[PDB]
Amino acid sequence: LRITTRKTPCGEGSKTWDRFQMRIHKRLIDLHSPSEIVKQITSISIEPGVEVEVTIA
Amino acid sequence: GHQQLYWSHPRKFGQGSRSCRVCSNRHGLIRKYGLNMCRQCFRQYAKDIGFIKLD
Amino acid sequence: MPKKNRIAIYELLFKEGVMVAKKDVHMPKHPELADKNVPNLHVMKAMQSLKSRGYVKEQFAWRHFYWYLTNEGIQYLRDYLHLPPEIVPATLRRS
Amino acid sequence: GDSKVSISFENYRKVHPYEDSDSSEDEVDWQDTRDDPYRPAKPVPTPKKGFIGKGKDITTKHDEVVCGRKNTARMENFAPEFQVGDGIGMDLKLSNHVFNALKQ
Amino acid sequence: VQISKKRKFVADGIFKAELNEFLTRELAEDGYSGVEVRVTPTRTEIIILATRTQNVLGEKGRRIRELTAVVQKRFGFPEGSVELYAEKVATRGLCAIAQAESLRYKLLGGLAVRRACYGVLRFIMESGAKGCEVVVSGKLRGQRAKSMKFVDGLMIHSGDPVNYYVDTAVRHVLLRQGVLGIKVKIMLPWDPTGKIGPKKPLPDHVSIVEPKDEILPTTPISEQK
RNA sequence: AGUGGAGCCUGCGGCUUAAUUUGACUCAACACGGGAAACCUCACCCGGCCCGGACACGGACAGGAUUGACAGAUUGAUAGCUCUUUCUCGAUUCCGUGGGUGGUGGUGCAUGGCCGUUCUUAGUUGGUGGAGCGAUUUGUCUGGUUAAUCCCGAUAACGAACGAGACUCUGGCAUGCUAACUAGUUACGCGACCGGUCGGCGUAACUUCUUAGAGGGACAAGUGGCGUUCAGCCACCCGAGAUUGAGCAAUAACAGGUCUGUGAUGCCCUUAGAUGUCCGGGGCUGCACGCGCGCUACACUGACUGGCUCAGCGUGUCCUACGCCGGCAGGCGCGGGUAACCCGUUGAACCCCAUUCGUGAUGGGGAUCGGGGAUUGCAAUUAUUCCCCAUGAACGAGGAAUUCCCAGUAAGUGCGGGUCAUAAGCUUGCGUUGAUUAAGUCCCUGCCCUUUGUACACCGCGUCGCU
Ligand SMILES: [Zn+2]
Repeated sequence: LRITTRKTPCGEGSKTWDRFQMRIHKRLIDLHSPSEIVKQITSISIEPGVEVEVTIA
Repeated sequence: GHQQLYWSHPRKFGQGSRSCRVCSNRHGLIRKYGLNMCRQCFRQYAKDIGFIKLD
Repeated sequence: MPKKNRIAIYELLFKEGVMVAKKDVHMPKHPELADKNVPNLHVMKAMQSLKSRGYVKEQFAWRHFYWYLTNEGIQYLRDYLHLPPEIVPATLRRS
Repeated sequence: GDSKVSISFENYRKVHPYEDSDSSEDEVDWQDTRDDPYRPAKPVPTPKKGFIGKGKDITTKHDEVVCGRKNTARMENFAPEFQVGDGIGMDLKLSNHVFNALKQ
Repeated sequence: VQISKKRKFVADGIFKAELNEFLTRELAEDGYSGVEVRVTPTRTEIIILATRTQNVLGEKGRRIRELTAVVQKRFGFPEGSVELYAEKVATRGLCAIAQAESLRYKLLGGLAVRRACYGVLRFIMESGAKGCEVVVSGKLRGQRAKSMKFVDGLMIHSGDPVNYYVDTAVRHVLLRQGVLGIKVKIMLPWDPTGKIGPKKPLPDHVSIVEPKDEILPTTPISEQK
């Protein structure tokens, strides 16, 4: 996610720009098991800043 | 003003229906990715939102 | 502003102690007062009428007024709606 | 003490099972309390008789210690280009012969 | 149908910005440090970091109730899904976000600028930092706006280290004459995080372990073990 | 390669205008204020609407304080805006005294923050020790060395810290590792066509191609010269690379820009025929003329047409595929995609082959102008755009002067994003094609740096007049 912006909040300077970036990494991990196991695996190792999406069938 | 004629102009099309969610100013708005933030209040909250000037 | 809106706003105030706005005069109505047809301009100004009376505190952040109830403001709604004192607001229920 | 290229004495360290012992982990917090020296004295109105107390513990008007602390506090209201130091953290009894020169 | 991942992560950081701004607005005079939002589908737990937790809790725990109900009513997500938890900072002096709001209150209380700046300065120098600086700018002693600068210890002004060692925190204080700006740059130390300091050292310091003094050869000895 | 010579766009001046808001004026303003403005924007002008005047005092008010209002008159306006019409509404108030709010209203020479500039430099500063009463000095150099006060070595100095460097992101390399039905190949089978082709179909592997994480790799490493034979400098082997491009950027500063980005802001001005809010219209774009970027060209190394054939950032709940009607612009239906799943194997342009045009202001080049068509929008009048005929003008390489650039560079060429209801001649990025010269200097200019002297001296403004 790349957003370029002017540094100057009035537009008087030497036309200097900030290239702000967000980097999003995506992971896909697949299992083949009944749905009660994936819940107890996911729910224990909860870590902030990393989030989990669970799709069933 | 009069009730029937105070907001009689529709406010869906035109940049006057779009204001920054921080400073309510409408010049220099970043609508990319749905920030809707002013370009001058963006440099204030860039570090807090999760933006890093890597390169 | 009519008194129907004045009573409709005051009913929500005591049971929770929290109430917000969007600072939009041309807003048609306030979303919290659902099925009441109370425009938010009347809400924000009639609520501001209690700011100068010392019953509430302002805390403004990003186009949204935020308010609390003073201990002296609790009794100001107990005689307008004539709420008898054995009922408590949202502050005194848990813990 | 502050060099980048540094030496490590790890091999000479003998025994360290519990490194985070609760002796060096003292929580030093004195700012928001009333124990910080960097706080106003809440000044008393000026006595008319010129002294406080009686007997041998009569604290007089100028009272060189008190007047020195007062002159330090009056230094704290100087020009922004002036540099003072840490004159309240260390007890600085500064006299008028010196303070008036610095004020000039 | 849900929000796209780009706008999912943009709108997540804006929620972390408005809440932080509001908590600063309210608890500027309470020692508020920061916000840690941990997202749990049952209830999202917002841990507030403050200096004195009894002030933000208040008597009986009444102040945080208004806060959690306001954030219930404002951000649209349903009630029974947010849990506020006020907690003390691991090191109050070392965190410059909580510290820079203390000097603002000290100036607002009527102190002379230089004395309170030395108070904050020596408190955070004794707190354990390798170096710190405070820059207060404005109309200090006149209609002419001079600048005041207190530097001691070390500082790293350039290089990736300036992203995770110094803790820049700018604040505005409102006096009778006008507005004074306060910058407090506290550099974090080494000794990896037992609640203090980042893990990796400064990307220049090399420390060399002295050798174990080995046995010099005297006689070829064959010992069966 | 241009610019300055033409045409056009845009910005700044002047000239007009009711207003043609506004700031910025060598580099360090002039396609800048994300400032490509139908309303809004909008500050400006011409006119209306409302209190959205909190709170305190006094007066009015229930035998009404009032609000809203159909029909007609007025009115651009189902503008009770006012009059007639008399219906509503139950203190939600009104009138003055106080002072609060709202200001894109004044001061960037009262300010914060941010940004720009000196400077993308080459410095800045302690501790201990030596000298001097002290100001002060050595350290911070004779010399050599480098992009670097970067380093060597002398040495009353020894050691440091900030800056530079290190760092972080990106690029070139891994047939070693990790593992892919939301990526790809091979094999087999199924076909389809004439042992070859299939982006045409499915399961076995598999990670070379594609992804993106760890680890590795490059250090003046090795060799030959130069060297105060130290520090390091030229040349060569091997290697993917003997090395790219950015981010961050010290001490000390500037009356540099911003109150017009903020519910940042001190003194304020105004506050009910308002400098507050909203609405209608206009204007910011108006044109004798001047000054800066930028875009098209001046034709043959070209233009037209047909055919051929390759990307990369990177958006998208609006992006769009496919089918049908239309000459285009467009319109209809049915789909997918909240996303390496769909648009898309992103059949992009320049370029490659063939035809025609052959030095002609020529078919080069399309400024100006008429007519029609479609879309977006309440509203295209000041042509918003896009499409089709027609009109075809200056311009034939540009005076003085001037800008930028060393290798996937300059130039040529198109794609994406920002602005966007409608939109790029701007700008931020991205690939594609791909050079010439030099690898050296103070000749211009600018900035340094060392030494020596060093804290506006003198000779060359008058005549007359009365009290
Ligand atoms: Zn934003």
